[PDB]
Amino acid sequence: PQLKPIESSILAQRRVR
Amino acid sequence: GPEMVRGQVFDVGPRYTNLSYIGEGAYGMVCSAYDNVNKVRVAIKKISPFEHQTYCQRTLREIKILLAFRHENIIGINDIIRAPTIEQMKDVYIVQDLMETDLYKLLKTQHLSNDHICYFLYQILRGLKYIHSANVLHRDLKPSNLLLNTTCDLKICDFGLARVADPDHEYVATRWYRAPEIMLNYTKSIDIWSVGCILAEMLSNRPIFPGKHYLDQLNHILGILGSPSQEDLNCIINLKARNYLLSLPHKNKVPWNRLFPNADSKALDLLDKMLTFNPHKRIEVEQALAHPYLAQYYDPSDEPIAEAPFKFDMELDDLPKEKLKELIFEETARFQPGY
Ligand SMILES: Nc1ncnc2c1ncn2[C@@H]1O[C@H](COP(=O)(O)OP(=O)(O)NP(=O)(O)O)[C@@H](O)[C@H]1O
Repeated sequence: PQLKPIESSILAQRRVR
Repeated sequence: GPEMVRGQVFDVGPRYTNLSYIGEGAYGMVCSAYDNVNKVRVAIKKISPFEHQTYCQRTLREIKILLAFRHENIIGINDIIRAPTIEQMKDVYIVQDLMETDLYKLLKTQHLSNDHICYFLYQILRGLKYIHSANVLHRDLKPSNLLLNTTCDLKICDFGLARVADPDHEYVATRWYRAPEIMLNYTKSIDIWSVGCILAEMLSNRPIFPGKHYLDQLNHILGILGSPSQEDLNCIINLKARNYLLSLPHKNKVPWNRLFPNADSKALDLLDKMLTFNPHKRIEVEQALAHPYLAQYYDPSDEPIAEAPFKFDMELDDLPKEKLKELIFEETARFQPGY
């Protein structure tokens, strides 16, 4: 498949904050 | 009315339906299915271990560890299906969360951005930190053992070869991810080498040490790292292969920038510390998380630890497969009505 942005990942979302 | 997949009975219904073949694996076929009770899609591994002691061993360990483990980056076991009596049980069906693919499959079709490489690496180490806190060694880490979603969520799977770490005390198609000391000399260091190898594979889309056999595997590792400095020699216990290494012609270290010319400098530096020949000098899991390559994702407050160590004191490779079948029947009983 094709990878979405890293920001689609929930754990990654907790990183951006 | 048991459902069939490629001329193979999958008896998972009525709860699980709409079976679709995913792939083949050790002793068993995996399918996606729909769970009609919880209204969710799952993966189901059909396992038929009972004719082989070794297979029984891997099944029990896997079930025991995955049921004890709770982590975001480690696959869980949702349910286990088997016959209501032990004489009737010829198969065990393991239900897990359905993941879209695995890293091995992904790397065949696709080149990875250094962004995705970095984030994938963080999850591997984050899962591994938990594993090592329980004082468990995975021992099989490789790309096919890393499950993925298009949302870039990663989970570690296949704990069949896992065991409690001890200093100190069976195949496995590939030696590609196995630490040099395994060929020579167990220890947490051997999982780090594996992760080092996986990182290298995400970089070039190829395995770094694709040896064809025992000594060829060594020659591959040595073709990259060069001949050991000693201190590596003489940190070796078995003296039969020290002298074997001494009997080997000299090899030059290939600088990590000549290989992987398109790779992050921070990544290469961390790669270097996972791939060190000496296990004692090799970087630990929590240090690796703290490496500047991972600074973006590094958060020790959100990187959970096991509540206590995992316990296998039980007999490892010795037990008769009939007994193992009894143990597997007992371990899966909590998924049965009337337990
Ligand atoms: N939870 C899952 N979700 C989606 N696919 C899975 C899942 N678990 C395993 N698979 C797939 O099933 C196939 C076989 O892997 P597996 O079932 O773990 O057998 P194996 O020999 O135990 N593990 P492996 O050494 O990686 O092949 C692979 O194509 C995997 O991608």
